[PDB]
Amino acid sequence: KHFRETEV
Amino acid sequence: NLLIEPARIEEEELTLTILRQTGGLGISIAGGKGSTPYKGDDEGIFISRVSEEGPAARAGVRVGDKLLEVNGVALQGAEHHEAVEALRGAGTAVQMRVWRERM
Repeated sequence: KHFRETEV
Repeated sequence: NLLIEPARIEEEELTLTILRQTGGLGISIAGGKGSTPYKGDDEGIFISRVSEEGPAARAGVRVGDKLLEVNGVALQGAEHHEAVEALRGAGTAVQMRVWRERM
């Protein structure tokens, strides 16, 4: 699984 | 009479209203069901970055805030992409209910 990070 | 002992706020839930700018909301979010937790075992959505002098910073959002609701829709149990979609679609004023443990 991954660490999920998104700019919004 | 004896000196007053100051109170200490230990934690809070608060609602911050971000006014979306052309560039976005001025934050990154991290977390989501099934993903590597941002904190401990908590698979929730957290504010992982706050753009300095961006809309979120001006609205009082802080890194580490746990994002509980976006315009009244709860994010409990959401996958990462669901939280991203809620935020992108939240319109001009985005009411962010957050849980803040660090004062």
